[PDB]
Amino acid sequence: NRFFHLHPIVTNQPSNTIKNAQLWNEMRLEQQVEHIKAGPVRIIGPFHVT
Amino acid sequence: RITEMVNDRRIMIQKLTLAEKPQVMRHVTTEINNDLFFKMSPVAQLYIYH
Repeated sequence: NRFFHLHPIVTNQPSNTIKNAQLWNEMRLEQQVEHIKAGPVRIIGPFHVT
Repeated sequence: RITEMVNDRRIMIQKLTLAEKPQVMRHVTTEINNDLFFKMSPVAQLYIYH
């Protein structure tokens, strides 16, 4: 916060991480809602971020 | 039954519904031994050639 007014950076401890994308993509609706209900969820696969 | 087999590939199936579980459907499965054709026969040479 000393450098940016607001940033996409967080410090939550992950839980029940997903192996890689295209598995979260096709899993199911209202089935992944339970994953986010229990807490943060992390996706491991590298991305092309700008 | 489909999900149980772990023979060679990862089978994934989405959860169906809370109300579509009791739907009925017909699926036949042959139950006849196939080991009685592989006996020693006096005509096996023809089988091999053809």
